[PDB]
Amino acid sequence: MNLQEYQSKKLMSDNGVKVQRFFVADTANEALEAAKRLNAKEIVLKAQILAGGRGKGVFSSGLKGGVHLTKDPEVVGQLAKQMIGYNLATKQTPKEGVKVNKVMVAEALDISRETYLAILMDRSCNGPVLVGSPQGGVDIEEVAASNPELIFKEQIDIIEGIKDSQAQRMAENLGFLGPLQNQAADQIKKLYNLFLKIDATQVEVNPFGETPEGQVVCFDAKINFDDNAEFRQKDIFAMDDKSENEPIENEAAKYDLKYIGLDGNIACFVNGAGLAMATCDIIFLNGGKPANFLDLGGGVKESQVYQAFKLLTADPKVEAILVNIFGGIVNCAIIANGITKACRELELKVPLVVRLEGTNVHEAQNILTNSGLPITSAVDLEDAAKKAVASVT
Amino acid sequence: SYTASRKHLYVDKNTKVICQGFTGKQGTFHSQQALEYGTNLVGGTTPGKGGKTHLGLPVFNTVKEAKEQTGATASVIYVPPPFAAAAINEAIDAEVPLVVCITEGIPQQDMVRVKHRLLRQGKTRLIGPNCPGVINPGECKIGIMPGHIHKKGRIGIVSRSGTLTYEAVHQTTQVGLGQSLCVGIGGDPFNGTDFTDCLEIFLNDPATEGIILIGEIGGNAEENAAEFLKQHNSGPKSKPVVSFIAGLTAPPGRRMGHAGAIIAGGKGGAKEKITALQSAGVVVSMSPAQLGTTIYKEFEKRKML
Ligand SMILES: [Cl-]
Repeated sequence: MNLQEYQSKKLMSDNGVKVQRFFVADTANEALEAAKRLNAKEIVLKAQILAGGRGKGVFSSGLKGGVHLTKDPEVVGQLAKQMIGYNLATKQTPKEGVKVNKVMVAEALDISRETYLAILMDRSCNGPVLVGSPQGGVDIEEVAASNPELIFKEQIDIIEGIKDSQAQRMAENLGFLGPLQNQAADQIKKLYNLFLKIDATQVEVNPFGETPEGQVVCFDAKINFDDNAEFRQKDIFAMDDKSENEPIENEAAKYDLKYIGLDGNIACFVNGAGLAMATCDIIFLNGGKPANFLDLGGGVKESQVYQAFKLLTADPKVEAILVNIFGGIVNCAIIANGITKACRELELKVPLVVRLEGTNVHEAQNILTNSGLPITSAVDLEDAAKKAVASVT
Repeated sequence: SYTASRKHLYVDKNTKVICQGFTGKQGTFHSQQALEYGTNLVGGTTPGKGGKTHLGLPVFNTVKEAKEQTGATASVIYVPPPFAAAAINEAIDAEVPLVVCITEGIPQQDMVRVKHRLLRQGKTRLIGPNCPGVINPGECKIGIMPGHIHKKGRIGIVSRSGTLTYEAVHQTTQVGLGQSLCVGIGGDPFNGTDFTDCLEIFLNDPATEGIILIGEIGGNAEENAAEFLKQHNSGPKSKPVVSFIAGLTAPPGRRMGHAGAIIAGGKGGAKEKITALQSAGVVVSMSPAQLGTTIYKEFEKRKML
């Protein structure tokens, strides 16, 4: 689940978090009008895509850069025309780039102080953690390696809430002074509360700064949502478009299939996330290149064995399939039947190596073995992997 | 205090079990399996069904009542995500010694609040959520794992996954070895029991002569365990530890099925965990198919077979 800059900045502003004033626009004229109506000394036009790196990006129109500053509303309309409906590639997008359908027109504010401030649940601490640094504008991992003493932490007690004194102490360590310290401390309490409210696993503000004119502003920010809180975060999840998600992945999710594409050519189909990762792994250890991680989950319906397959075959790059299922509960001959039924109805034409373990394995490899579809049976996981690799050599 | 309850992890023939979310699809199905396996399921709970009966056993509205009326020393939870943390919290307040939460999907924020409470008390031991449970081969099964593939033996097994663990267990049996006890601590980032919790029990369990630790990417539990073994499983009597860490081929920044299996901001990588464990004397099987053979060789090498 990801939100576009305009969506998250709105969500933040709606919760008392100070952010730049902005308009969103679908066309260049709307962008020109946005800029006029903004009525600001200076304006920033920013292509709206999920991938980071926009500022150092390029558009398929010829325009260099996804983020631009100007005072002339006119230039904003012109620049917008070179962005809308074009593709923007950055260091974080794929080759062909990503379609831009919207741009943000916002008041560009000057920045006197740049600081880092995030809230996340640290797995090490058990409980919310406030992480800040006076050295903002920079990749946090970096500041940690460079100047680890410039990193400040406040362990928040989830049951009490963040204390005024924690917000103040952090506000002061970030470098804020006088009334700005009180503002920063407040923005911080508000960011923490927003963090709890939308079920974020993390809210990262960078730069968390101040204008020469006296305002503490969250200039840019990134929010990660906890997928398990979706049933209580409907509205926020509805704003997820998925337009930037790998196609096979949206398709797989449609069937409660957890698919993660890799670039290899041997595809996997497994039940159990640990076993899935391990299968992608054992394939690699035997000189193969896994094409994907796919965890069928547990409630494996025939229809899902079907879609699971439909999604691996449809992939041009797939040259073989390693199915690794540990039966336990259900007995393998059943599983084997659904595998055959789907592969038949799909006319699977790529070789399939099937590793079935659990109950009735013998018969199940018979039911499999009685088919005449490019299905091959493996005795153990190492055998399965070696066979899938032999298959594409 | 919380660490005191570690002992509750060692379920046995005398452990009596109750099921929260007892009348549901999952709880009913798995209580049937527990009964046929031999587990001591004596009762269960469901909201608004106190008084009724289910699977030939009494059903209560509250855990407090069932704990009281049945003498249960353990609870297993199949309560759906929106109410599963509530369920854990209730069994804690009723001071059930052992609470196994199977339920996948509990919001992380909910688990962080449950933990605050959990770590400040010592009656209740929590395993999970998003875990398959615990099993003492032949004596007691709490959770969704296939009991029949398990055989009582000498390998304590602790793991962050489900099916991957069954693979492991099967492998030990294909070389005639056994499990003394198996704990699936699950795949969530905030849970009630980690690797260190189980290793402690394994190190002090004379029935456990070897240990298999199965981990994956994400978090720092594997590194913490590495740290605990360097510290506590060194010496003329250390026990052999074999491990497999899944996710070597996993791409960064993606949740790989389990909510907690993610490599973020340079942390959680599989190789750093392998390297850490190796430094603690853990014999890492680079391949998930060789955990059985690897631990067999370790015993073989100590003439422990
Ligand atoms: Cl209940």
